[PDB]
Amino acid sequence: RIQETQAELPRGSIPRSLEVILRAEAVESAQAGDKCDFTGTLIVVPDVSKLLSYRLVFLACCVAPTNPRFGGKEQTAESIKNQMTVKEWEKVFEMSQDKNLYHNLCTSLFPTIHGNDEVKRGVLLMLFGGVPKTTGEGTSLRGDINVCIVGDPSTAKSQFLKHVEEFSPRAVYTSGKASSAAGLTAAVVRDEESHEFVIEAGALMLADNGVCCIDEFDKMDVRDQVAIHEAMEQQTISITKAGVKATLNARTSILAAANPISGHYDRSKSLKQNINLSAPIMSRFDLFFILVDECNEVTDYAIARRIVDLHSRIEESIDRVYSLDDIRRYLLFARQFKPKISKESEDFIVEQYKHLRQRDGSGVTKSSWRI
Amino acid sequence: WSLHDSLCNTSYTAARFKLWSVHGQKRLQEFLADMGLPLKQVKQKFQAMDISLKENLREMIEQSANKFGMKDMRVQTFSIHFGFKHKFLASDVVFATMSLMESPEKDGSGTDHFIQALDSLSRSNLDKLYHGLELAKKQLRATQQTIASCLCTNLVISQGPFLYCSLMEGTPDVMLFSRPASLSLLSKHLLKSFVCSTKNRRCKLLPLVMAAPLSMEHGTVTVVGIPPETDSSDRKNFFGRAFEKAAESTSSRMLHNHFDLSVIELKAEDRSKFLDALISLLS
Amino acid sequence: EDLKGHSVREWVSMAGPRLEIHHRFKNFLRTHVDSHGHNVFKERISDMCKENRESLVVNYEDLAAREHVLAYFLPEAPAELLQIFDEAALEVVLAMYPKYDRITNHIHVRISHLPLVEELRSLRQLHLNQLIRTSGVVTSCTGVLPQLSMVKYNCNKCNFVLGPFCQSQNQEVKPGSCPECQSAGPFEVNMEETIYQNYQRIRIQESPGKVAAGRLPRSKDAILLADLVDSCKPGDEIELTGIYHNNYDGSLNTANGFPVFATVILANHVAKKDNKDVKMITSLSKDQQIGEKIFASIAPSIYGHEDIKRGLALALFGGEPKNPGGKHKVRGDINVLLCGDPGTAKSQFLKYIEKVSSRAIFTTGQGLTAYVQRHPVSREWTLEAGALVLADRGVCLIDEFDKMNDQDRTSIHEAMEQQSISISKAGIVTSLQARCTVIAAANPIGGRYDPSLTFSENVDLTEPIISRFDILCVVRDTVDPVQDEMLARFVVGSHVRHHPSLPQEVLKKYIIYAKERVHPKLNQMDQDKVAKMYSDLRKESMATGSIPITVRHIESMIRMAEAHARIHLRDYVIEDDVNMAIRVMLESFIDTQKFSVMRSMRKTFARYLSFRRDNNELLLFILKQLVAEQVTYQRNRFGAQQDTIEVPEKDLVDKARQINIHNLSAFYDSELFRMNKFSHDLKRKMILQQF
Amino acid sequence: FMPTILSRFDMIFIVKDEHNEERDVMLAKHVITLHVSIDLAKLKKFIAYCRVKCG
DNA sequence: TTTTTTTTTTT
Ligand SMILES: Nc1ncnc2c1ncn2[C@@H]1O[C@H](COP(=O)(O)OP(=O)(O)OP(O)(O)=S)[C@@H](O)[C@H]1O
Ligand SMILES: Nc1ncnc2c1ncn2[C@@H]1O[C@H](COP(=O)(O)OP(=O)(O)O)[C@@H](O)[C@H]1O
Ligand SMILES: [Mg+2]
Ligand SMILES: [Zn+2]
Repeated sequence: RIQETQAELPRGSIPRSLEVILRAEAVESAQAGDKCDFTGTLIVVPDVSKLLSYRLVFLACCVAPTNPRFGGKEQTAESIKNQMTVKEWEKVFEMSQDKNLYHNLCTSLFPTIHGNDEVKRGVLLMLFGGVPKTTGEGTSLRGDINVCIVGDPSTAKSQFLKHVEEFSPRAVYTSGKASSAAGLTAAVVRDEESHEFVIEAGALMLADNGVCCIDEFDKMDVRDQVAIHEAMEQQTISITKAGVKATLNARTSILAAANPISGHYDRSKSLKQNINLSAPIMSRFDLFFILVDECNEVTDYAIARRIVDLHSRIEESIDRVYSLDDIRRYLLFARQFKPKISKESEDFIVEQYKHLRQRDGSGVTKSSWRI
Repeated sequence: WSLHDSLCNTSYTAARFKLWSVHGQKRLQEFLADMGLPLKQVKQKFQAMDISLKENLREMIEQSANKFGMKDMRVQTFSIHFGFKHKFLASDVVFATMSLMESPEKDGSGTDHFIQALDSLSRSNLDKLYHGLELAKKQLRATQQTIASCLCTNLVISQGPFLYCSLMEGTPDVMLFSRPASLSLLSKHLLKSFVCSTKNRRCKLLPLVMAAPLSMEHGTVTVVGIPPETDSSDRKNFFGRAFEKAAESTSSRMLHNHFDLSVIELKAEDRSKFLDALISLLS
Repeated sequence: EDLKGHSVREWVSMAGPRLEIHHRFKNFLRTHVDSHGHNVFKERISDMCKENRESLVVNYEDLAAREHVLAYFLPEAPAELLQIFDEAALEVVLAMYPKYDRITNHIHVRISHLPLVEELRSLRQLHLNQLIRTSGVVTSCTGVLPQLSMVKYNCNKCNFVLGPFCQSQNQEVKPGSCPECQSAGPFEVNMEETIYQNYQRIRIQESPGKVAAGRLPRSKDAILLADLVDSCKPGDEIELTGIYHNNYDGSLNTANGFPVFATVILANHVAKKDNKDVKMITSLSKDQQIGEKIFASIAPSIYGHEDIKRGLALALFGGEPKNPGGKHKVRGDINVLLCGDPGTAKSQFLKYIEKVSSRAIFTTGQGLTAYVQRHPVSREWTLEAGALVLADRGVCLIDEFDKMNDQDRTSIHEAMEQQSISISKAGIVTSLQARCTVIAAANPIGGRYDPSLTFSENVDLTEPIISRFDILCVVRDTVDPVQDEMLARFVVGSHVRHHPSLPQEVLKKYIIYAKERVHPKLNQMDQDKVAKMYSDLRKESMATGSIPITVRHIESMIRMAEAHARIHLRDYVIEDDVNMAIRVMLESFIDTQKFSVMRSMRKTFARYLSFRRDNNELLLFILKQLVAEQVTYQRNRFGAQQDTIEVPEKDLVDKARQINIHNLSAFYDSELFRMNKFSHDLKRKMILQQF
Repeated sequence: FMPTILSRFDMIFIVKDEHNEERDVMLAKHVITLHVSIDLAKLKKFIAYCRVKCG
């Protein structure tokens, strides 16, 4: 069953849906959450109980993705380095050899956001992803990083999330007040036709290996922040219900935006008193970006200039290098390496973990969400 | 009994089959399978076994025991019928009487069990016989769990001219054999299992001598002596003289209380003082 | 020629090829030696007949070796080759055992590991009626219902029994009209001549992480017939081998709107894939020092905590569940309750004990008892097992103990001191058994355990529940420089060797062996060796704000008495492991105490009990604190996380005078303190601390 | 504890704990009385007849 | 006789 794509919805309307029927070697091309592009014929179908009433059905014959990131044909570095057209591959190489790359992806991904240079970096490192490992016993280390933002009103929180969700492919966007527990993770629905309880996929599942953008993360209920922690911990989703017993994978990375308790962020308390998340959840993020609206005046000129520029030159004054289509290619390429650690880097890492604990050391200062 | 619990307990097929070592317990399985006896009928009581199996049981068992090295499997005995359901073999009355007279739990003087066993020989007391057949069972299932001890632990010492063994109180069901009369049968079955078990050629022809504790307060044990075992043993024991002369030499404390001479009560401390002089005496 | 121009299904159904195949299989059954000159199907048939099993296994690879033509005919039309092989194996067995007719008169040949292992989602219409090997978890099983096999009716107007029709598993058999009175009507079965056969239906589904990569997991049906039933339980991982057979359903056609048929796997061989000699163990137990060697075999990765390692090892093998002769029903289960601030590998301690143990289960606290459930297949409202009856002899791993609900709390305590549950539910009134050892871990309130209060405050648990636990280990944390490197290096290295570019064999077989072949005894020489401690310690504790060791602690101590009978095979109570039992039963009590009482009771007893410990650890206890406190000083005035802390000597022996050892050089030589990154100087007296 | 829920009863016994070392000898006694492991069985059947025959 | 979502009375 397919549902009307997003860019076609007439304003103020609920999306329609129809049944497509794959009937060949094409039988498991389309999976849930994808944006395929079907090409067949529309047919009518009776009601066989009384064989009247007719209903429309699409009878597809071919199905293919709507916009191939690599136009050859549709999973390692070479399989992809084959489909790279000459200009594509001479551009990806040029970028990979570029110096100061880590400052031309920020300036080219978020071109209309003055400042917060320490948030764009984190968002990028979230998009690229870490190395997912599987211990020999059978457990598994989490490979992708999660990121939460917390700040004063009108500090460009929902703008980072909208940027990420419109740029990235296969990344979903949800608010917190208008969601559920069985809507994020996974549901159970009675199909009376088969008269059986089957599993429905949720937002944390049809965004798999992508990014789930949760806005207003602290408006969700007490029991809806529990199901999300059960998923953020083990990277899986258990189901134990009417007649269903299953364990589903969920390797999404979460980008969440929240608001401090009572409007403003009070800079004389720890974090646990400024936000109303649970205790376990605040441990599963490991990157926080507290934003504050320091009542300054040199910024209040810069931000003003940038906003009025954007509104006066609507499509110009945006001079990013590395056009957005190109970055998707570079990011689909460079996300197939598994870098290793040299012994000197391992020594450096353990020394840094030494130098981080003791800053929290007693006496001189104090910090929040203890290391 | 059932046909299965009586193969595992006769001390003549519990020796050949070596029904104390997992390696040869499958021999019993194969013997049963070679006859077409379901493993579910063989485990049930014999009076309730199906009528289609028991037709020629006493022949299909004698045959399939040639294929295993047991050719003396049919003996010559007698049997009695009283009425509708009363059918005894002359070696069931014996095992029931012999175990009414030697019941372990003692309820008075020495002549309280004698009376109850003399009672169960007249037909007006079939309620004691039919009861003395549940002791004789309980005994036979608590003998193959001792000959299974002294053969999965090797407590048969080859002390020279004769084998030797001894018992421990901590082992369960060892106070049952405390009587100086119910100890001879345990030893005479131990010898039969042993001679079939050991790989030597010397031990297979040496008489056994056994001791088990009698009285903890007086600190004394009981000792027996059984002839060298074989198929055609003349059955002419010779220990009534050996023990006498040994206690005479060592000059220890002994008691030849019974009517047979080969059973003695000995101080727990004069054990070795007696045994060494006996080893030298028999030579 | 054994291959002519017909359909493989209809070639084998012809008389000629049928007889040829029949005779061909016998020659392979009788004559097939395997690398040693052994007629394998001579001993194997025997071992089958010594048990009355009527099921013969035929490894496929050897069939392909000794037979080139049958091992290619087989997975094409297996609904008849597996029927001909039956009559072949019969005539073989009835020759090796001519009386076996009295045992079931029918033989089925299974087939082992076809070379075509497959997935459960890639079954398409190409495989209809073809032998298939798959894999996956089983998630249901009906009860063993009896199904007709050779039905035989009887007419209602003539007292004559109709023909013995056979039952095929797609359509109800249909008798014609009575050939004796032409009384075509509604006949009824004849329960006395009809033959029945067992029957069971299961729902297999794809393995969790194996293939279900980025999609949902599919499932399939399977039908286990006579000998196979109850070969697998919900949760097992199996690997079917069966004809993939379809049949017409009228419902799917009315839902999908197209002619659509249902499919089902008529299983032909089920082989589980799960987890299932002393002469070494003799001397290995007679090492006399197996304690240390086994303690550092559990908790294989997680560093430190050789304290809690001890308690959990005590728990794993257990103790002795003696039955008191006064009808008091003392229990023989050790229950543990961890606790400590977040981030200290509690959950890993649970998960590893899931693996090492046997018949274990697991749960979170955020299903504990049997509950009414509508069966997926049978569609009847049955009763299903909970989570405390699936550990009826093993262990129950509870997680997030705090998050339990009031019903869950009032239900957990009942099973501790009674170990037996009643269910007067909507289903029916029953009383079942539950003998499990509970291994759970709670959390500290306020996000951190703070040892000013008693443990009964930071745990957030009902008070008569903590009494139902034997051990109370408290996990804690502290910023300690020398251990930062120790833990870091470990984690970093565990991230170096995991990515695509006593071992676990002795102790598993050892928990299997030592569970069985020991029965610890109880003498009465220790009966007075303990009371001399109780009479003192009761006063010592009651003097202050605390409740001393009570009877429910003596019970735990006496239970852990035998906890070492399983490791040493000792099984005899001695005044040696009583020094251990009392030591542990106070170890799990001094920690759950107050601020100054957790140290006053230490100054009394930890020096009183004459801890059978290292003489060296008591040396470290001093200078560790003497350098940590000096760092704390040199931070609250300067603030610099200095590189090389410096501490002169004289301080150490001052405090060593209290324990009366005064030994430094024999400890200086000992490498049991170099790892802790210390130093000493003879002419400078400096205990130089690097990191 | 209110003076009223307390007054709902009629008999108050403030139980006392003795920690005396002779009391501790009694405790050492009671230790093995459990370590090892007028009758009630007739006391109950006595009460069952006493309650039901006296006025 | 099961989930899930949404409104209103009740402990
Ligand atoms: N640093 C900034 N640079 C440029 N534009 C900014 C900046 N901060 C805010 N803005 C603009 O001001 C608006 C910020 O609104 P949002 O970011 O949508 O709200 P928010 O940050 O999510 O805060 P609340 O909690 O949700 S009201 C947008 O129109 C941004 O374009
Ligand atoms: N000493 C340690 N050694 C190894 N891993 C550790 C250690 N301490 C913490 N960890 C890490 O912490 C995780 C355990 O967290 P956990 O105890 O489950 O948190 P919580 O108790 O809040 O559920 C493990 O996955 C492990 O990787
Ligand atoms: Mg916002
Ligand atoms: Zn008829």
